[PDB]
Amino acid sequence: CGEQNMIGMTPTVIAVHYLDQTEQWEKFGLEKRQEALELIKKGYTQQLAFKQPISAYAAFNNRPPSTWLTAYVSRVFSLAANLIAIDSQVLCGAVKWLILEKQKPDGVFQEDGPVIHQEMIGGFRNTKEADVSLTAFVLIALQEARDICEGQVNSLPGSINKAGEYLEASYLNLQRPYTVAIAGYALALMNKLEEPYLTKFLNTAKDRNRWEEPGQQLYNVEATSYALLALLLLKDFDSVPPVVRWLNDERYYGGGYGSTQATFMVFQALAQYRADV
Amino acid sequence: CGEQNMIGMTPTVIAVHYLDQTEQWEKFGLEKRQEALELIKKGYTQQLAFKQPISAYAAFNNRPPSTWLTAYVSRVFSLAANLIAIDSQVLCGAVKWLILEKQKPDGVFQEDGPVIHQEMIGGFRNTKEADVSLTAFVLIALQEARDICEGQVNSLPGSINKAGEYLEASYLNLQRPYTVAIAGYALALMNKLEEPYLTKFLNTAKDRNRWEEPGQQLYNVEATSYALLALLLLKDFDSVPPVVRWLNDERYYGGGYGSTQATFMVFQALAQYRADV
Repeated sequence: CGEQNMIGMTPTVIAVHYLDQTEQWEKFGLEKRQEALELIKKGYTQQLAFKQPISAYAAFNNRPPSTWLTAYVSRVFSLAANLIAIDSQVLCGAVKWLILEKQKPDGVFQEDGPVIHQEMIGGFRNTKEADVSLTAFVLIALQEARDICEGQVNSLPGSINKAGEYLEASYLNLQRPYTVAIAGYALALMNKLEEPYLTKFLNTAKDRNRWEEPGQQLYNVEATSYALLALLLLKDFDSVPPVVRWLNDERYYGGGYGSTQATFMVFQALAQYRADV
Repeated sequence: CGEQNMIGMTPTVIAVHYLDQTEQWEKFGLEKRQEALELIKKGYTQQLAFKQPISAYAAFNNRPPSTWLTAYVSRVFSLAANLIAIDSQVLCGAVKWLILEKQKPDGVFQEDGPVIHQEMIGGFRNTKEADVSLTAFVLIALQEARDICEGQVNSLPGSINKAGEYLEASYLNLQRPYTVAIAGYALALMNKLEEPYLTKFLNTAKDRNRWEEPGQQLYNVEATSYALLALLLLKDFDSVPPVVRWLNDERYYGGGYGSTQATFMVFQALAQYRADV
């Protein structure tokens, strides 16, 4: 089904990205990379079977589309476009649908068809501050789709800016570390993570190494990974080592029930850290 | 298919085991355990669809059975029998088939139907010393099946001892750290890891923290995890901390292409370490 395929695909996509960006295939085995790529190609192809005529996705072709899932497909495909051949008409069709059907005038993205596999959406599963969680998530996916799709979808910069302005308007009153972290990264992507929003972002971390909610280990890995990406964009390299250390000590249970966002984000964030430093 | 289902199942089975044995659900979220169990039940049920009338397994019901895969199903089901209800007639039927069809008079187990997914078998994929790799692997699976199956299959102790005597006969001449590690654990399970075999086992490790082959990160996590289980059986607690530290620093890429044995074994070994110490 169209959700599980993305669950299945995620760890290998982001493992190949990480090994590539950190240049760590000698220890891993460079002869292993091509078989990993073949698995990513199979995942891509299988996912196309769940693309609806609208270019959006759901678990089944008969199920009404998920905003979240469509944006996750955009997130994964955008990154995977550097590993395997991906049809921009498929990727950018999903982008177009997100903006033209699911974004409200205030910039918020709405989910009309929640995913079945609620464990694959990370901290968004806690519905507190959900309009921020989802709008930040979709904004980041759209930002990641810009390289390929900004030319094909000229509604894309305006949609990003509107989502970003919503997040700015919402940021100082957020109570969740998860939301301060993911929206923090969304704001940093548009160079809006400045005072007074920056104090809010930094003050929310504990022991200057994590953005933590109680009893939510995998949400916290995911949140802290978004925070790390923001600190890197800020070029705040003084603040990075404790965050990297904490992340490397965490169990994230890749391939395990509920680990999809934690897996994607920890490896994305740790790869960027080596790239940058 | 019957291989991929086991690939899919593995991380959650061993995550639940690990969280249980180390009593770490408060930080993880105890409300998450029942949904994980439902996924394990679905994996079990789906695997039964690939049980052939012989009680052995292959990727497809039309494919001749794999010795390796059947033994892996025995390994996973034996451990999972403590988490979900498993039909002993299914588990012990597989045990019986392994012993009555695939074990030679010298104690070695033979693979007549290699798995398609060669990435899921860990260091056995390197075919050097393969009769030891496979015989140790199957011996360990059979040992793990004893709680449930020794009463149902009274050929089981003799089969274990014969495999163990083969490993003893083969041990001092092994050249691979992988094989010294997995066969080391097999020998320790039968209290045969004594001199001169013990010197061989210990001398093969590097920096008293790992059993390493070049360019094979995931084989090395798997091997070192088997080594850790052996050191624990030896009650050699002086030798354990460096091995635990090294394992906790490794990337094992759970859910990623080629990670199945590394995922099962690292969490099995780290759970036993907390149990024991």
